[PDB]
Amino acid sequence: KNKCVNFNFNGLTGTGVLTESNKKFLPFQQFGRDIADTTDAVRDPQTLEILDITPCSFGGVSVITPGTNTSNQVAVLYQDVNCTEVNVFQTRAGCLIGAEHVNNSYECDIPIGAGICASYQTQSIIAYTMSLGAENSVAYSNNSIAIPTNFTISVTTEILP
Amino acid sequence: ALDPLSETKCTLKSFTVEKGIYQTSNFRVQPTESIVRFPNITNLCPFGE
Amino acid sequence: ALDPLSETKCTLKSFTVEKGIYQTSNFRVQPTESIVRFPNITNLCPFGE
Amino acid sequence: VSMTKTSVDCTMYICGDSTECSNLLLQYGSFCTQLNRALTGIAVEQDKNTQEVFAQVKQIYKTPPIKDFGGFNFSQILPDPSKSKRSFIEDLLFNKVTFNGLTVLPPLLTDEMIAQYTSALLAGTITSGWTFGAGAALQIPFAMQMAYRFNGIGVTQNVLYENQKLIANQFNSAIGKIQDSLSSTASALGKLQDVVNQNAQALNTLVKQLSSNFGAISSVLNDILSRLDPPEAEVQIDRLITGRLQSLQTYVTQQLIRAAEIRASANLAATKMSECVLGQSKRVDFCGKGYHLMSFPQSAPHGVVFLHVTY
Amino acid sequence: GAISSVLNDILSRLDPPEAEVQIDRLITGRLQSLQTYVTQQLIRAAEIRASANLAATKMSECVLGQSKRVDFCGKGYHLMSFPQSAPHGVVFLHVTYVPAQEKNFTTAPAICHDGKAHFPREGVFVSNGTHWFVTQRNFYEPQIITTDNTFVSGNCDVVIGIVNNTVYDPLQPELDS
Amino acid sequence: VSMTKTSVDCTMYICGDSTECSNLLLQYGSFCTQLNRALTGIAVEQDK
Repeated sequence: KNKCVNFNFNGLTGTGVLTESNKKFLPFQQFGRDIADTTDAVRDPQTLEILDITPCSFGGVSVITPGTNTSNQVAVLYQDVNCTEVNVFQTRAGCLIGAEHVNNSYECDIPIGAGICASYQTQSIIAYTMSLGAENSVAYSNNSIAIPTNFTISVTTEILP
Repeated sequence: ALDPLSETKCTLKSFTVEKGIYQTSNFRVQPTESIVRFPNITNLCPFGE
Repeated sequence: ALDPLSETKCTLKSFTVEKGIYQTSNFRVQPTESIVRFPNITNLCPFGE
Repeated sequence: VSMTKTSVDCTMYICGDSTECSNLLLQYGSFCTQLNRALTGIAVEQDKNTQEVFAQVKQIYKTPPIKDFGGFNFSQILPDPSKSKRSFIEDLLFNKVTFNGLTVLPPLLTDEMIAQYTSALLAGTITSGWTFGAGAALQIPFAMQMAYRFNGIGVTQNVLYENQKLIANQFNSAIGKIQDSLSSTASALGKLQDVVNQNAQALNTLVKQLSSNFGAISSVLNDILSRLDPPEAEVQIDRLITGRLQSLQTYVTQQLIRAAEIRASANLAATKMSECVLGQSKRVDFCGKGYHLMSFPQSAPHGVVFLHVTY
Repeated sequence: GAISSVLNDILSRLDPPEAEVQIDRLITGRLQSLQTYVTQQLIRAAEIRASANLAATKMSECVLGQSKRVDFCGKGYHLMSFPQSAPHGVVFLHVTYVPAQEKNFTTAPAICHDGKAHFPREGVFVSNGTHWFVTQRNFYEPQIITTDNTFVSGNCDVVIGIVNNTVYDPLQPELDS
Repeated sequence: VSMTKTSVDCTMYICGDSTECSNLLLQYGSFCTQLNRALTGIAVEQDK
C-alpha cells in the first residue's frame, strides 16, 4: 500500500499507487471505475477491503532559470508531484527544488504557476507570491480632486502580426 | 544529462537560454514490484483422493 | 427505446432533461419488400460440358 | 476569459506504460511531440488572456476606509474583507458555476488574485474614474465622475446634481436585482457553464476513447501482448496507436478551435475591460442596451462579468 | 510502422503485392502529417486573421483618424499613430497624452451667486484654498469663473455639496464703464 | 452572418444502411458521435 506498483487483480490489471480509502463496495462488486470508465478503485480479492487506485505521480519537469548571461544556477519544478516522491518549497503546481521561498512579494518575472513566480536576486533564485502591482490608496473624498499640472507625450510600441 | 540548465539547452536547441520557465522532460514513477492478487484457492479438486 | 423523453436521457447522459430540442436518433425508413429481379432465365449454363 | 489548462501527455495516453507500444509510437515521428506543443501553446495562451483582461493596471488601487461615495452603495461589488476577498455578487458567481496522463495545469493567476485585479479596477473607476486607465490615477468625486459621464452621452451635468438621490436609489436597487437574479436564476452563468462543460465533455470523451478498440482485438495493450505473440501484437497495437493518436489530434483540434473562440471572447472582454470599464465608451450598444455611463468589473471562474451601468 | 521510410527501399525490397501494404502505411502516415499541418495552418490562419482585423481596425481607426476608445492606441488618451512596416506585420507608434504631474484641489458641483446654482459648462471648478477657478479635467488652467464658462439651472437648495462663490458677469464692469 | 446548416449523420455517411458496417464503427466509439455533436453544434451557432 501507498506505493506506485504494478498490480494484477482477478480480472483487471494496470499500474498505479495502491491505497485504501473509506469507500464501501457492494458484496458482489469486485472492482470500480470512475465516470470515464477508468479504474479508480478496486476490492482486494483475498482480503475483503476496498482499495483506491491512485495513479503514479506524473507530470512535466520544468526548469526555472535566469538568462545565460546572468547566472548558471537553476531550479526544477516537478508538476503535480509532492516533494516526498521526487531549501525545497512545495508549490500548488508542484515541488520547486532550488529556490528559497521569500515572504516579500515581488513582481512576477518567471511565472511558475498558481500565483507563484521566481527571479534571480540577492545571489540565488527565490520564490515569492505574485505581486499584482504597487499599492496605491487613492485619496478619495466628496470634495477633493486631482487635476494634472503637466503631461508627457508617450509613444507606445504596439506590435500586431 | 549534466544539470537542468543543460536540459533546457538541448530541449530549446540553443546554447543561450533566456530568463523564464521551460518544460524539458517528464517525471514518471515506475512500478517497484508487480503485485499479483487472486482469491484464496478453495474448492480443491479431488486429485489427492 | 421507451419514448422520446427517454431518448433524450440516453442521448445527453442525464436523468434530468433540460428545456430545449435535442437530436436523439436518425429516422430511417426500413425496406418493405425484398425485390430481387434478374433477366429472363431461358438457358442453363453447361457446367456438365 | 480562460479555459482549463489541460496538458495531455501524448505518450502516456496512447501507451499506458507499455514498452512495445512506445517503440512503435516513435515510428510515427513527431505527431506525439506536436500534440504536446499544441496543448502547451494553448495553456500559455489562456494565461495571456487572463493577463490582457485582468492584469490591466500596474497598481493595486484601494478604496478609502470611509464608505461614502455620494449615496452609491458599492458594498455588494467591493471585496468583503472578512471572507479570498470577494464581493457578495462574486460569491454568487463562483458558487453558481459547476489519471491516464491528463495533466490539469493550474492557472498563473489564482482566483484570489483575479479578485484583487477586479477590486483594483473597481476602486479605480470609483475613486479615480477614467484617469487611472490613461495615466496616473487622479481622484475625482463619484458624484462629479458621473456628471461628466452624463455629459459624455448628451446629458447636462445639472440632471445628476438635481436628481443625485434618484440615481442613488436606482443604482442601489439595480444592484439588488442582480443579486436576486443570480441567486434565483441558475442559468444566469450559462455562458461559463457551457465552457467548463465543453472542456469536461471533451476531456471525459478523450478518456472514454481509451476503452474503444479502433478495430483491435481489445482496447487494453496488456491483453494484446498476453493473447498474441510479439510479431503479431505489433499489428493490433498499431491499430490502438493510430486510433488513439487520431483521438488526441481530434481533442487538440477541438481545443484549438475552442481556444480561438475563447481567445476572441477574451479579446472582446479585453476591449470591454480596457474601454467600457476603464473609461466611457461612445460605442452604441457595446456595453449593452442603453447609453453607457460606466461598467464595474466582477470576477468569475475562468471568466469575467461586467456590470454595465446604462442610462 | 513501415519497413522503411523511403519508397524506393520498399519497391526494391518487397514484391508488388506486399509493397502496397507498407506503402499504404507511409501514405496514411504522410497524409496524416499534411492533414495535421493544414489543420494547424487553418487554425493559425484564424489567429493571424484576428490580429489582421485588429491591425486593420487599429490602422483605419487609430492612424486614419482619432479614437476616443481607452487603451485602443497604446496607453493614454490617443492623439495620433505613426505606423511602421515590419516583416509580415506592422508596428504602430501610438502617441498618447499621459498626465504625469498632479496636484490636489478642492472642488464642488456648483457655486451660488444669487441663489441659483451655477454648474461647470466645460471643465471643473477647483479651489486653491483662497480662490475658486475653473479648468479642464485633463489639464490645470486657472480661469476666472464667468457666466459664459458656467451653466445656470435650478436653485442652490437641491444640489448636494454646493458652495458659495462670486460669478464674474462681464456685463457688470462693461455697463458701469 | 450565417452558414449552411448541415447535419451529416456519422453513421449513414460512413455506413449507409449496413448493420455489419455499424458494428465495426462502434469499435471506434466517440469518433462517430463527436462529429455529430460538432455538426449539430455548428447549426445552433449559426442561429446565434
